[PDB]
Amino acid sequence: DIEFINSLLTIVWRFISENYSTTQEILEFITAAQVANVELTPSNIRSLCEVLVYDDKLEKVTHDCYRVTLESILQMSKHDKEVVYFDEW
Amino acid sequence: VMTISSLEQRTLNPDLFLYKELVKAHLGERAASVIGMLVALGRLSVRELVEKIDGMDVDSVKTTLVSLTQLRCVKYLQETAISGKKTTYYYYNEEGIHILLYSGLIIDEIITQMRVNDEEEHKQLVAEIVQNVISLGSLTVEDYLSSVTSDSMKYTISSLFVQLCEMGYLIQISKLHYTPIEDLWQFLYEKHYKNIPRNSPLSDLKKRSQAKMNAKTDFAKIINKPNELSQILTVDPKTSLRIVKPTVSLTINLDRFMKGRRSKQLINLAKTRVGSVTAQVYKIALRLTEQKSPKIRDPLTQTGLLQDLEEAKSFQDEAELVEEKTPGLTFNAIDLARHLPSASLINSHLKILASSNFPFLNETKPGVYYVPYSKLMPVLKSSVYEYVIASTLGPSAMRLSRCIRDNKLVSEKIINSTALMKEKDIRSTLASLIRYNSVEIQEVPRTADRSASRAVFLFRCKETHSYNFMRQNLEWNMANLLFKKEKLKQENSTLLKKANRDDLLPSELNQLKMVNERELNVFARLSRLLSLWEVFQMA
Repeated sequence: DIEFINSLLTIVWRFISENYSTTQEILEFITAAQVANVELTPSNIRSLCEVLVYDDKLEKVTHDCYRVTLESILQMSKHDKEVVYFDEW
Repeated sequence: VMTISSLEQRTLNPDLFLYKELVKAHLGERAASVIGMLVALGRLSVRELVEKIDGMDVDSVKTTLVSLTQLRCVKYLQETAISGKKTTYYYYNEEGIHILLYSGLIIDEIITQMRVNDEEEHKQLVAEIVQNVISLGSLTVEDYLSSVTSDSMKYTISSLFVQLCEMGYLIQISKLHYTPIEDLWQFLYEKHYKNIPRNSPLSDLKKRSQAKMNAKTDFAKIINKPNELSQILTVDPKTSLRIVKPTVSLTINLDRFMKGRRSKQLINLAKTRVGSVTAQVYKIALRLTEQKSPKIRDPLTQTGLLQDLEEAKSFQDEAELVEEKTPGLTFNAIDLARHLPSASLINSHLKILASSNFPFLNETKPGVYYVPYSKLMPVLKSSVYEYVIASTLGPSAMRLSRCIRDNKLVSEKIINSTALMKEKDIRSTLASLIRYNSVEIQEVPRTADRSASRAVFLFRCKETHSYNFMRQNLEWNMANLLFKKEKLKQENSTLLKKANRDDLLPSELNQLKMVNERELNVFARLSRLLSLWEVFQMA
């Protein structure tokens, strides 16, 4: 219920920096058993994989594993200007 | 209230007003009239200008005509009819105003890529030459050489002239080079259907093969005519060094200017995905191979005719095979750390550029490695686009954009599960995402043909509609930008005229610094989003 969706905002924070990490599903098999909180099942295999899958978490490379590139950089008007949006046209 | 919010101008001028805005700053009055009308009504005739506006007949038209021709702001075509006489129709020409929207940006790359000559007299020299080129719109060599002072070094400015031909950049003036792509195809299309002396009524589909194949080889010789020809430029009579033809004139070109910035976009993606050294290693490759790389020149047959449903690929992959051919065949064999301004072989730094590919950079052939110009563009459009939404809205808008792009067309059931966290905030940013286009809406019913609500929903596609929304970003940003910059002129016009005559008082110097401030910042904003639009114009 409410207990759900709030448990994924914690354990995924800093583990990224310590990750080439071989065998994509082992990455969960690693993450699944850890912190002694003992996460439950392969339901989490496809969870942190395909949820955070986009934009700078970890890069997707073949033979089932994760790479890292540009997240290291992110972890590190007078009269008229911009407004950049809406206005239609 | 008071309308000062600029809602008045907001609705009614998509594309359009862009053109006649620029040329207004260029010239104004009559010049903006003709072009603006040449856009709105499209194809136009000389007599037709007089009818519409009552434009100060035949004094202005003949004056504007030659004025538009020198800078080639009008695409020119002439033909006749079966009845008789003659007709001359004008089109809005290519993007030639966009070049006027470029100017110094082109001259920038001209100065910066003129290196391999180290900080020389060149800076003041060709800057005077190039500014004389674009402004006049056409430059003959001898009349240009005549403008140079006497009793001095004549080949000092010709030290870089034959160096202006270079590889890309300035090419010769040739004939029909300005011409509608649709029309030249139709003009070349003659002598093809015209070709058969009552041969034989067998296999009607062979008329296809005949006309097409003969048109393609006749099309290639025409488009590669301006591309690379060493006849005029490489002329080398005795009692001198290599000297460009004193007769044939020159013109600037799309080739390496549109390429140089395209490489920048690749560098921006590169530099993001690798170190500074790796971006340099990949750069030195591009600098040598940019000559034979079509890239920006890609479609070239697209405008002016049909593609197909069936034969679309037989057209497309016919281009893809010649996009396979020239990059595969011609391009460089493996070199070693060529020159440059890490010892031994740097190919190891290429191998780390190899093993890591997705999205781009270094997919290879046995014995030779090069980056494809076909499959590269999709991941280039992806990145930049996702960074646009990233800059625009918060991190939530990012994550959901791909969530629709992993699989396709699904309901909120597996979306709520697989996306991140909370229903209500998702619904909030769902409406924010679905606000302007780009996800569309899916239409499928529930236990009825067409009835009512509770029908199932899905989210998908709209690649081109999520492209064009960045083409709205083209004009309307630059519009108010340039406009209220021009309004800044006429407002302070009484001051500017006083400043020009002076070239006094405490408060007169104040508004002098004011406008100049606003001016410098508004041009920096122009080139800013200019670089953004340029990448979005393709695919």
